[PDB]
Amino acid sequence: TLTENKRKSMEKLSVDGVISALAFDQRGALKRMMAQHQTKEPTVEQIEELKSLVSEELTPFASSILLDPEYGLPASRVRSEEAGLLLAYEKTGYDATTTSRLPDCLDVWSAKRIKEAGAEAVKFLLYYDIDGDQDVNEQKKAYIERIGSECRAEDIPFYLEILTYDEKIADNASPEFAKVKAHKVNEAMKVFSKERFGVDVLKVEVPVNMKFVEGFADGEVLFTKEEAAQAFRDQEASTDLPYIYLSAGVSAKLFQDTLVFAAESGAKFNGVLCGRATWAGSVKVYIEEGPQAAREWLRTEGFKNIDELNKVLDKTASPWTEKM
Amino acid sequence: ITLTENKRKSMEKLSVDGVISALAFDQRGALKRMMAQHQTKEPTVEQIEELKSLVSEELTPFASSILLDPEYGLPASRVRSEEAGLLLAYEKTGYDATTTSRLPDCLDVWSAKRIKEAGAEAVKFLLYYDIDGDQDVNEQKKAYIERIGSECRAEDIPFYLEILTYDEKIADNASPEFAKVKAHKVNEAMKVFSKERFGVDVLKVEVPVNMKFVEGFADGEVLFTKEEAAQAFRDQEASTDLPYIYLSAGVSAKLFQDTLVFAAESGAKFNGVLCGRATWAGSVKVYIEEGPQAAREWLRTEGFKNIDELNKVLDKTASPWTEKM
Ligand SMILES: O=P(O)(O)OC[C@@H](O)[C@@H](O)[C@H](O)[C@H](O)COP(=O)(O)O
Ligand SMILES: [Ca+2]
Ligand SMILES: [Ca+2]
Ligand SMILES: [Cl-]
Repeated sequence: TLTENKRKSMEKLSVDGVISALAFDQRGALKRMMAQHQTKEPTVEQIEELKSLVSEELTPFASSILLDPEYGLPASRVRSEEAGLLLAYEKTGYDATTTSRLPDCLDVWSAKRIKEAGAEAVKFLLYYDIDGDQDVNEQKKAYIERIGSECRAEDIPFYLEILTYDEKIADNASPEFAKVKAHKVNEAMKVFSKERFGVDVLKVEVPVNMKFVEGFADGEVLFTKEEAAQAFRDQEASTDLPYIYLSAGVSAKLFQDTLVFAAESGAKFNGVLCGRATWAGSVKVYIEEGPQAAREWLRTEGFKNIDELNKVLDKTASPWTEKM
Repeated sequence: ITLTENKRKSMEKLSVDGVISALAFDQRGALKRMMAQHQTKEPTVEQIEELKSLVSEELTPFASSILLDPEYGLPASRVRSEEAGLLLAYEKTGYDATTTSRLPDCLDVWSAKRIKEAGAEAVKFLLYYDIDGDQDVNEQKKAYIERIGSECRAEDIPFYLEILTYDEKIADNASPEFAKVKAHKVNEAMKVFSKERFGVDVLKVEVPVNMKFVEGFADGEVLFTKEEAAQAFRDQEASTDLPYIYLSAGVSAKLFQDTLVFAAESGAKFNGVLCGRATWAGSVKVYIEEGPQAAREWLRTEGFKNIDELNKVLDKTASPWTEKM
């Protein structure tokens, strides 16, 4: 059940019920990427410009774009007229001296202001360990309730992004984390699918680390294909809400092969909010060679990434208009 | 200007014939400290919760509603008169005295949804505001109130915004220095948060004057004539079209009551009060020292007399909030 306005906004973010969205709200993550190629700290102008370049060159090929309000408003104004807009509402990153990873809204923003800035959706990122401290998770659930209520009042779709972790596992790329990932992802989805959180779309990880799956793995194999497939069916069984996948910065090819595997396995996912798998290469070029070189990278390599993704989405994603 | 069906029903449960006679008892750290004064042991959760229940049970039959804190006040809320509405506070108490920003912060495991689920007919939130303060601080404060106002719209529960004014550069808001600017701080803060975007249903505000410096009411130095004081009330009435009620903290019951009369004479159309310590402060010493049954007897006699006298004054001074609809 969508209100008239939430439905209109979902339509502006989608094509034929599929979300082929471009993600560039990266801030903390962007900065870590930029640091690989220069000693100097990134300036505001540089961040704004790279976002604007990606927006201008690639949104003609996306149903919508996700940007951050801190650096991304100029970029939002040069997006394709056919592409919708999501704006991020959370502060970037988390405190690495504690395990709680508590969420925090941008200080001078509200769901109302995000709508006033021309967004068709509010996006919020929550770090969640289903097995973690219960009082921490109580605080997290309470915080999402507030945001869900705001979005109900402002009549703007609520896109909740969940990134999972384990309080006691330092590296979520490790085999140790791979072994519990499906549990973390699928049980978190089940919680945040509860009516009281007011989510319209879940933006989630695939429930497997594909690098440890038979046929995809280049080293140790932790899972057969059938086991991986069952993780995807468990994910589909964990919600009746629309959901879309994030890339997590894997290779464009691995992400594409994952979508194919997801669909074959029985996951009726409704699109992607994909960023780095598409544009990651532009960061090095932008820093070393500058804006025009980056533009040319975007028109060629960038386009090729997003075009190949779109072809894969076309044959793998399911429309959210059927979740209704 | 307008109320949904459920917000209107809730407002009616909070009032009597359009007048809010609300009993305030969301005190936390403040209440605990009073308690200490009368006894040796650190006050217990048991004690803090019990006094609230006694006050709630014995005095809410004579109030239109009661304001409680979710942290200690839920048991007290459940023994309130069935004819009394409930407001629950949503803010963390106090402020960082090392800084001047006094930023607002909601209780960590509460939401407007949870407040409604706990049986409340209103969400109360206390904001400290200096209209003349740091513009980025105030931008952050405005964003925060927008969020809560949106929550309350979605959960369809009245939003009561309490504003307490201060100056970043004046330590004592009881000083003559603050008195000279208080009308400015109060009235301009009301103008800000009366804007539609903040979603406020009722403002809970200070009287726009320190009556202790007004001619006729002052024991010492006199800063204002009666006419100057009255103009401040008329300016306050003109600062909002929303319902608003007065908070009493800072003055004696007798002076508060005299203030209500002066307010009405001056042309203020206030819609009630949120009155606390005046009404039950006396039981606190009796509860700690003579036990619970003694407090119940104090509340039934002195306690009733206090709230009854207040109600008699409200009857001749307050205006119904339905005349603002
Ligand atoms: O840490 P930051 O600086 O806030 O940004 C990265 C982080 O939010 C990620 O979760 C992305 O927002 C999301 O995954 C979409 O990007 P991709 O994963 O598709 O590349
Ligand atoms: Ca449901
Ligand atoms: Ca399902
Ligand atoms: Cl207190």
